[PDB]
Amino acid sequence: AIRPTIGQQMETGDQRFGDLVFRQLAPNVWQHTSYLDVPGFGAVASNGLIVRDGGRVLVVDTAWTDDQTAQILNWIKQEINLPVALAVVTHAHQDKMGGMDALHAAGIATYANALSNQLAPQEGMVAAQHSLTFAANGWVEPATAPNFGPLKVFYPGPGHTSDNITVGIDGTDIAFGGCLIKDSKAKSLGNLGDADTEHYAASARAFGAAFPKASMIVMSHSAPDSRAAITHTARMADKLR
Ligand SMILES: CC1(C)S[C@H]([C@H](NC(=O)[C@H](N)c2ccccc2)C(=O)O)N[C@H]1C(=O)O
Repeated sequence: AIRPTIGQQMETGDQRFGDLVFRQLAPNVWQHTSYLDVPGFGAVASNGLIVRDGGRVLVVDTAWTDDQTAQILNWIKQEINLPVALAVVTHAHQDKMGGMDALHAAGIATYANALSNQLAPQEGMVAAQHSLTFAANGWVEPATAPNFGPLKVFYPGPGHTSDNITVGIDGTDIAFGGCLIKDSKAKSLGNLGDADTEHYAASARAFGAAFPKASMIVMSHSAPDSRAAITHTARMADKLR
């Protein structure tokens, strides 16, 4: 088993595949988990999603690296055997966009916040091939997110980064907060180096209001949690201002 220094541990319901871990969350949704080995510190887990939508699959976030992201595509090929139509990546940091080149080599259409694509070169990332844009209330402009099936993309405002986006899975009670949301038992909001400490609390709450009936909150570095992940994150963020 993989025992990361940071990130959730393995429990019943987890499938080890190569260097990665997969967990079924719903009949059509799986969480992918990949691990960055930090020398002298140990492994840091990062989570994303895989969603089946009829005869195709949709991905949220890459793994940390190209090779790990290729392993995600191999797991999808083995376990689902349907083509990946597109991937949405949730901001320009390594845990979310480190594996773009693997997606592109596979011919998968990639989407990110226009701002994430603009920041990518400055963050040592490769931009997605398509840019999402957002309304004044945070909802994605639908013309920029064609054929997204159940993925409902919401920009909650600046928080963990200025470009962080979130994704609800329509037809389920699952919503994905990425690195913006930490779990209900977290001590810290994680890396605040690129964070907006003034607006973080409002952005966390806006995510909760965007998906008000999501009962399972998925996030980058903990196991899926209740809505208390959202409220606890917001309460921690209240202390930043
Ligand atoms: C788990 C993290 C504390 S690190 C990760 C991200 N950092 C990276 O992807 C870095 N490339 C990195 C550097 C050193 C060690 C691990 C990751 C960030 O800055 O938000 N997301 C952070 C977070 O979600 O709070």
